[PDB]
Amino acid sequence: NAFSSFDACRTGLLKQQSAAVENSLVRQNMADVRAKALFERRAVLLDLVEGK
Amino acid sequence: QGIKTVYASCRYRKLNEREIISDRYTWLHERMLEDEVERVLLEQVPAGGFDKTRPGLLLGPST
Repeated sequence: NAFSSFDACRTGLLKQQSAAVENSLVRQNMADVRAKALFERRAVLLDLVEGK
Repeated sequence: QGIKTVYASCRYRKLNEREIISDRYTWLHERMLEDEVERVLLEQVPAGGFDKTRPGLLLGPST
């Protein structure tokens, strides 16, 4: 009756860790893609810029 | 007082010896219990030992 609760809390922590890893990966990848897109936009704007 | 002090000196010497040996025997008893526990634990190790290269529990993707 006590090992049940212990195992429940245990599996909860494990699931927390897995979900954290997955969500962090997703967020990181989205941010990196956005940064790359911004870099390309800046490249085209520098090709279009004018002055001296 | 001098007679009592002589007797007490002898008794205290013997008692110090006995106390040291007793504490060391207690230490040894505890360590032997630990050794028994370890000998029983080593039976649960899988055949071939542990794979110390990888993690025991893989708890997330690696993409």
